[PDB]
Amino acid sequence: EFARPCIPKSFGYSSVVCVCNATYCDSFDPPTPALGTFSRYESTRSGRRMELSMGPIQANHTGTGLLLTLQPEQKFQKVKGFGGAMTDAAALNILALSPPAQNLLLKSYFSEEGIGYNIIRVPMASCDFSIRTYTYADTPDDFQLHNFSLPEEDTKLKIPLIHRALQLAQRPVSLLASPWTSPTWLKTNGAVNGKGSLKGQPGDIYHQTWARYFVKFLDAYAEHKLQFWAVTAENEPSAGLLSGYPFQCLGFTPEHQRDFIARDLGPTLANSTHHNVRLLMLDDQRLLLPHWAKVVLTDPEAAKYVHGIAVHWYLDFLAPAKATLGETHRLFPNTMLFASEACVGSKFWEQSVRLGSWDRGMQYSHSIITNLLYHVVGWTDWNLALNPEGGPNWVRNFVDSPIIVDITKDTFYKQPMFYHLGHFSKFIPEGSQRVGLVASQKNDLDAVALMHPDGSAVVVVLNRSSKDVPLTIKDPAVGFLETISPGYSIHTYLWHRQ
Ligand SMILES: *[C@@H]1O[C@H](CO)[C@@H](O[C@@H]2O[C@H](CO)[C@@H](O[C@@H]3O[C@H](CO)[C@@H](O)[C@H](O)[C@@H]3O)[C@H](O)[C@H]2NC(C)=O)[C@H](O[C@@H]2O[C@@H](C)[C@@H](O)[C@@H](O)[C@@H]2O)[C@H]1NC(C)=O
Ligand SMILES: CCCCCCCCCN1C[C@H](O)[C@@H](O)[C@H](O)[C@H]1CO
Repeated sequence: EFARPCIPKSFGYSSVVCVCNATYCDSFDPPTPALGTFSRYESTRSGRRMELSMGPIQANHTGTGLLLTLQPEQKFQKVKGFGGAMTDAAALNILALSPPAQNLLLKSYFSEEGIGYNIIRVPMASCDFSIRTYTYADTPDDFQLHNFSLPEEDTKLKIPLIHRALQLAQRPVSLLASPWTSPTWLKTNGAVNGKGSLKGQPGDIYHQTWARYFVKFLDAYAEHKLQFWAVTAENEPSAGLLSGYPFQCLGFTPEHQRDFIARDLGPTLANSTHHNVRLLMLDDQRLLLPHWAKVVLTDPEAAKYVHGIAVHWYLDFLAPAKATLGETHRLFPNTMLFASEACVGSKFWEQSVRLGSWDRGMQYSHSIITNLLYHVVGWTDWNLALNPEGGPNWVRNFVDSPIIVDITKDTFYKQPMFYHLGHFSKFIPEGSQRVGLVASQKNDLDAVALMHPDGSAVVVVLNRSSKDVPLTIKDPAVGFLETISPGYSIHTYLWHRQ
């Protein structure tokens, strides 16, 4: 409960990382405020890291500058929350630190003294961010799944770390499970990767067996006293449609997904002790919307089992939000939209890890604001931690992560992505509702307004431009916040409307 500042370090990129070790990590002062004043948290490319300041709320405003007006009566989605993924690679990196440094990393993410993550994505067995290739049922032709078992990657690594995150967290934490591959003996191609789907057709022994695997997985985590909020129907089902797909995948067309959900996965979950665990469909690029939503959700047998739609961010440049997220929401407003995976550095021409990249931070916060403005209820980072190479990864498919672990130094680095994510996760608890926010003029800022469950306000303002922008936020209940959005900054504004 002590403020400790960022120990900045440059690696020659646009901004700094914050250096943490066994005895030091940047942290916040204890809560907290007074009515008629606002709190501002600010992070800048120049090096400010979620720094707290306060200001007055005035009764009047005059000027022709930018005005952002809250519309608290204009109510949209409730927020599920924010988090990242406990992959094999993340677990290995976290556990490579000395235990005191491990605790500071886990606190950064999961503690109220950090950034208040309340979501953890858990791969069901191996993915690219694994050093070995395994499923939970590798013994061939085990249709009864008698040899389904959790290996050490779960029992020694992932599960104990998840328990530690839960113990650190004040907020209830939600777990999300997603599979990459089924056992190879359930697959047309008999391999964890490449083009291939489940054998046969939905409703059959292979599909009933795969659905039961999900139940066995939830059974096995429940033995270790962990319960899931949600599962996805498959990670990136389109990937297994692609010739030579280089790592674990399982192909589904949207019709295949529809019918597997309707016949096997939905009923098998609903008839299990795990009937309250929610099912998210898609878990793939938003350009697949609204088409995938139409195929799955217009079939009433599938629709009755689908709680929400999971999206990944990787091809967002191909997929304007209004045409995809917006249209899906219009058509299916009762089916929540959830961002389930994102990372920078995964394009083949990109440097995997750019320590201290401001651009990569702005990419996260711009995606988050844009998602929230188009009805999305949560946003989930990929690997919680990686090494300086962006690994480990058995196919060398290295990417970036908000926290980079340097084993030889018993050190970890919090990147601008961490702080950009924290501008949301720390200040937007589960149950917050996105409300209206209108601009008086054309502007280059990204901004979103939400209402906390206690009625207080939160506004995030991202300035991706080089230019300082003075501005005023109007709340009809309280008054005006006179402020400024510096070039290359992100601010979170908090105030009580009491
Ligand atoms: C873990 O990370 C912390 C924070 O960076 C390290 O503590 C810091 O160590 C610095 C020295 O490396 C201290 O800096 C300086 O102060 C002196 C005299 O006042 C100046 O002349 C000098 O040029 C530096 O600016 C800094 O005060 C200290 N910060 C805190 C809050 O403790 C820590 O280093 C380890 O502990 C410190 C107290 C020293 O004993 C270090 O020699 C020692 O390495 C980091 N841990 C490790 C293992 O690197
Ligand atoms: C073939 C066309 C390329 C389209 C881009 C799709 C990129 C997906 C990125 N990918 C998602 C998977 O869920 C993770 O397992 C993987 O680590 C991550 C980054 O490669």
